[PDB]
Order: sequence, then C-alpha cells, then structure tokens
Amino acid sequence: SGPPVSELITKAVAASKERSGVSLAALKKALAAAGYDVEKNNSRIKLGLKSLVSKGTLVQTKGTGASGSFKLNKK
DNA sequence: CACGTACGCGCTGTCCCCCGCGTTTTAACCGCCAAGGGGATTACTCCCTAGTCTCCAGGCACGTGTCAGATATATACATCCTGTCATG
Repeated sequence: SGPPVSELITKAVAASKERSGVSLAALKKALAAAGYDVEKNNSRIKLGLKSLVSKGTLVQTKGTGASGSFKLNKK
C-alpha cells in the first residue's frame, strides 16, 4: 500500500529544480532510484504526469503533456 | 587522454491515417464457340565466313629526355569561432 505516488512524484520533481526542467526520463530515473516501480505503473505515471500539469500545482515549462521540461508554480 | 558539445532516442502528446467491416457493382471468370496468324516446319538455294599460305605493316618494347605538375615558399581569403551590442 503506502502513500499514493503523487507525493513521490512531487518529491522527485522538487529534488533538483533545474532551470531547464526535468525530463520524463530523468524523473522516472529518480523514481526508480527512490524504488518506486516505473515499468508496469508507467500508465499510472503516464496519467499522473498530465493530471499534475492539469491541476496547476506544477506547470510545464517547454514540453507538452508529460514530455519535455517541468517547473514549480510561481507561488 | 581529456574537454566539450551534440546525439539518439524515450516517452508521451497530439494529429493523422489506414485497415475492418460491410455492401454494391461490375467486369473477371468461366465456359463456350468461330476464325485465322504466324510458329514452326520442310524445302531450297544462296550467303558467308573461317582458314591458310603468305606478305607486308604498325604497334608494342624499350630507351630516353624534357617540361607539367610536384614541391616549396610567401600571400590572401575563409570561416568559424569569438567578441560585442541592441532588444524582446
């Protein structure tokens, strides 16, 4: 069970906060380094990485959907 | 060996498109029949060319010898990275 993976993905994206945002590749490598499965739950991450762009907590920098770069909200 | 910039591509995102299904049409298929065109076969007679003795002729073997381009040296651009400034 454990906590839902939204908190895990927020820790993964808040770990670095590069000026050019994290790729989907680098964030799933961070989640795999954390230990969360990224191979069978990649549909769950696939929907989560656009749900988080949609709800406004995180904004997408340069890519589209779950592609490209990502950064935190202004406030 | 070592600094450095770019490369493959992973994964979604998002448009895009082409098979699945099904129907409708239509001429392909079938199958049936008429007819003749030349493929093929036989005949005939004619071209046509390899060979050969010989005879002569040019092209390679070989030597050489002399200037076109290799080599070398001094110049000019290329160009590409670097440096600098206006602007969204």
